[PDB]
Amino acid sequence: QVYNITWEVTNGDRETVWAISGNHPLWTWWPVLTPDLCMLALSGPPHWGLEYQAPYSSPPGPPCCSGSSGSSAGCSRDCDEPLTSLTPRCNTAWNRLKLDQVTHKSSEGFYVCPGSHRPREAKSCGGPDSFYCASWGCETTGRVYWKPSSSWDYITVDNNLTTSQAVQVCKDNKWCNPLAIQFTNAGKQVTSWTTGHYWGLRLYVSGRDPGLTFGIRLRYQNL
Amino acid sequence: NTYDLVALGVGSTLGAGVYVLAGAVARENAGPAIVISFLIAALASVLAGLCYGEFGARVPKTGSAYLYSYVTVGELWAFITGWNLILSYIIGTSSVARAWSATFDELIGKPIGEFSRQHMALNAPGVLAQTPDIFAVIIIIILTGLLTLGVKESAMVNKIFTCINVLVLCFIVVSGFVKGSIKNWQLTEKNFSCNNNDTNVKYGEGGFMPFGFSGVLSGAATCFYAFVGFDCIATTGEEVKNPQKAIPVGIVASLLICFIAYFGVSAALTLMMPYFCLDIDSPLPGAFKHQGWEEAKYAVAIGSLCALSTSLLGSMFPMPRVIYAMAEDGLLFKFLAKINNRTKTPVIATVTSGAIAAVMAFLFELKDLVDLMSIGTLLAYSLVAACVLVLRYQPEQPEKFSLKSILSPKNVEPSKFSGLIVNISAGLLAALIITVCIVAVLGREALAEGTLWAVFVMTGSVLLCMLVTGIIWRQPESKTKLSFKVPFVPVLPVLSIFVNIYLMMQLDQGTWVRFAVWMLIGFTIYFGYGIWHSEEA
Ligand SMILES: *[C@@H]1O[C@H](CO[C@@H]2O[C@@H](C)[C@@H](O)[C@@H](O)[C@@H]2O)[C@@H](O[C@@H]2O[C@H](CO)[C@@H](O[C@@H]3O[C@H](CO)[C@@H](O)[C@H](O[C@H]4O[C@H](CO)[C@@H](O)[C@H](O)[C@@H]4O)[C@@H]3O)[C@H](O)[C@H]2NC(C)=O)[C@H](O)[C@H]1NC(C)=O
Ligand SMILES: CC(C)CCC[C@@H](C)[C@H]1CC[C@H]2[C@@H]3CC=C4C[C@@H](OC(=O)CCC(=O)O)CC[C@]4(C)[C@H]3CC[C@]12C
Ligand SMILES: *[C@@H]1O[C@H](CO)[C@@H](O[C@@H]2O[C@H](CO)[C@@H](O)[C@H](O)[C@H]2NC(C)=O)[C@H](O)[C@H]1NC(C)=O
Ligand SMILES: *[C@@H]1O[C@H](CO)[C@@H](O[C@@H]2O[C@H](CO)[C@@H](O)[C@H](O)[C@H]2NC(C)=O)[C@H](O)[C@H]1NC(C)=O
Ligand SMILES: *[C@@H]1O[C@H](CO)[C@@H](O)[C@H](O)[C@H]1NC(C)=O
Repeated sequence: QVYNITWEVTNGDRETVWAISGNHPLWTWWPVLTPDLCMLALSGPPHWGLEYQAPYSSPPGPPCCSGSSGSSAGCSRDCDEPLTSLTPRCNTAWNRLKLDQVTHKSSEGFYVCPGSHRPREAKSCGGPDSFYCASWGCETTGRVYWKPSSSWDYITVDNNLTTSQAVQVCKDNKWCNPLAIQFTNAGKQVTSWTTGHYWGLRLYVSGRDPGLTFGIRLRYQNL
Repeated sequence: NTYDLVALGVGSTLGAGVYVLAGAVARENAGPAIVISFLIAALASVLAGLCYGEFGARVPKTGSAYLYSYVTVGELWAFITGWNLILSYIIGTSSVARAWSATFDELIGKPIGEFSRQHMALNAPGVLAQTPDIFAVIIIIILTGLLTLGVKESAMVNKIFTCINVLVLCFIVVSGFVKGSIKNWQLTEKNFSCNNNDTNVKYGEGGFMPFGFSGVLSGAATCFYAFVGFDCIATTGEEVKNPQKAIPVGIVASLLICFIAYFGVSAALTLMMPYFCLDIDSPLPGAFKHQGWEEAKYAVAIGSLCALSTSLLGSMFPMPRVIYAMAEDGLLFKFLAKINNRTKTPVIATVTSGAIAAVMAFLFELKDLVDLMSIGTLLAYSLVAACVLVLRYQPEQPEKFSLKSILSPKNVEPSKFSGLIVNISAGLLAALIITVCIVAVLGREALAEGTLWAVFVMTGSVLLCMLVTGIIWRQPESKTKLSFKVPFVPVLPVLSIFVNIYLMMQLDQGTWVRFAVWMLIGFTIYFGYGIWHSEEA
């Protein structure tokens, strides 16, 4: 029968940070999830600068002076200055621009590794401390130059907006790093979503490769 | 006697550099990491100072690097050095007048400044000052009138002003450590709201290094000009009880004292108030106001106006003197050389330099003038370092080659062949460090990406730099005794040139364009007029 199905995306603390709902039969509705990469970092690792921000909290940081609201008191010009010296993170609109650049630049990017649902052969991949990405080959999806893929991982992850589309959303001081997550055929056959499955995501950068953990889970009720 | 040398150094070095520079750097280029920007600029200066010790040792007559170059290395090199020195003095006068005018304007009040905002507007922020400093022009015209009249810097009043400056510096450091808090070096997005409704603020990352190590390096490049003044130790003139041993200790101690002062003052400034809320016009008094010690604005006002004076006068007094010296030698136009019979001073040169400084203060921002002076001074110091490096290997004055002659010369003292090979090696090495810095600054992202062309050029340039430095090392040094010698003459001058050129490469494109135009005017004067009327012709 049709139920109110809700697909929820949660931070590493397993608190829901994004959700979508629809009246559909169970295991028949497989929408594209579009959580923001920054929503996943809410209350997450210290690198992203959102470790004290609650889920569904508004994007922190002062507005860009180039925003659609125009100039205002205390507005930042960092959104127009070169971003080469900025850290890719979610703490400011210009830091979100730098994160968007890092996730879009061909050399740079982001990769995603499966968590508890990975086969036992991937035990060496590591736990949450490594974001399940202790070494290359554990990453099953994500946008990088080598286009990793898996015949068994339950989701695929990509950037949702192009650089030009995302830049203006960032200058408006809104969430502007939306991911596009699509269920694979394996995910469409899997039914353990009621318990949720977790992935690690790490930026591919000349450094420590900062990362976060996120989860996807299904909730449903009568309708 | 060594104590006297270090005292001379600390006195000669400008004490007003931090009052005007600390805010501009700590807000625009570095944050609290300006504390480190001052350190690098110190070290870069030290390498220069030691070379000056040898350079002033090569000429018994004390003077400027112009005179030393003219006696030792020749007409063109001396012209370039003197022209860079002219820019340094003119633009230092302009910058210090800017600072003094801003301090007084803030003290008297903004409406006095807002008269300019009512009646004048350049309207070209990128290539022109967002606000013209008419009052700095008034100061410069007054001081040029005084200097033309024959008024000269007074030693006693200068000592008094340096003492008051140091006392106010100590008070600022104490107040920074009392009222300032380490939280201002750890600011985050939560603290990215400034009380004043000031727009287009550069928040940056926040914390201790909001603009990164590239910002720290740009600040160090901009802070290099503040440590200028140690020349007086190399050019002491009086006899020293242990010259090659007392001169370097004096130079290093003076530069360390200056770095301690600048470190303490910039630390106080960045600890009392957020770096992004610093007041470029007058950082220290506004920082005091933010902490509620508004009365201190007067004390700093007492000190700053004194310190800036000791700076402005110091830049202004020699500014006509180089022009006069060059004009007599025919390098510059003879009409500047003429001295009034009534004043017994080079009136025309003083008036012309004053007008140029007034125009530069009027039309250009404080940071723009600062960076132009920094680039000119860095070029002058790199030229001095290259001069010492070259002169160490020339024969004492009254082509084909073989690999055995190049790599293994058997002569115990420099031959003309050795001198020519060292000249060629110095030129090639200078071009090669220029290439290294270009790749390290323009190709910086390319190097981070590891692109084949950038890494290839970098590795080849660095290895060939080592090889050329080695070929210089292998040549015999001049047995001539000097009162001072740079210790590691094959390496230390080369590192000085490297650091200076890298710091120059940190400066903005506008600074490079202004400097290129200035050098173009200099070369036009030299090649069109200077060569033909030179007194040595
Ligand atoms: C179908 O189901 C969805 C989702 O179900 C919700 O989660 C389940 C696990 C279960 O607990 C359900 O009981 C629960 O409703 C329904 O969508 C939710 O609807 C409620 C209200 O009916 C929303 O409640 C909140 O109310 C706040 C004021 O009291 C309001 O401020 C909230 O908006 C803000 O917060 C939400 C997240 O909480 C955010 O998405 C908004 O953009 C805004 O910031 C919100 O309205 C829930 O938030 C809704 N969503 C979720 C995930 O709970 C849907 O109504 C239901 N439809 C039918 C026909 O049954
Ligand atoms: C006075 C005598 C006894 C000692 C002199 C020591 C100097 C030769 C050293 C001290 C600090 C050094 C500097 C410290 C840091 C740098 C930055 C470095 O560039 C980077 O690290 C760029 C990094 C980036 O890309 O962000 C280039 C050399 C330089 C200027 C170094 C050059 C050599 C310096 C001046
Ligand atoms: C993520 O990508 C989707 C698809 O590209 C975006 O959805 C589009 O939104 C625009 C504006 O609302 C619509 O005109 C299009 O019809 C939508 N396309 C589809 C396929 O639905 C979405 O806006 C992007 N951003 C987020 C946060 O999801
Ligand atoms: C920067 O902002 C943070 C958070 O807004 C400040 O931290 C809080 O400061 C208040 C003072 O009103 C304290 O009561 C809280 O206990 C502090 N919380 C934390 C987690 O630190 C911080 O003080 C601000 N810093 C500055 C220099 O203003
Ligand atoms: C803030 O704005 C008000 C007018 O809205 C103005 O009077 C005040 O001077 C501003 N604060 C400043 C400039 O520090």
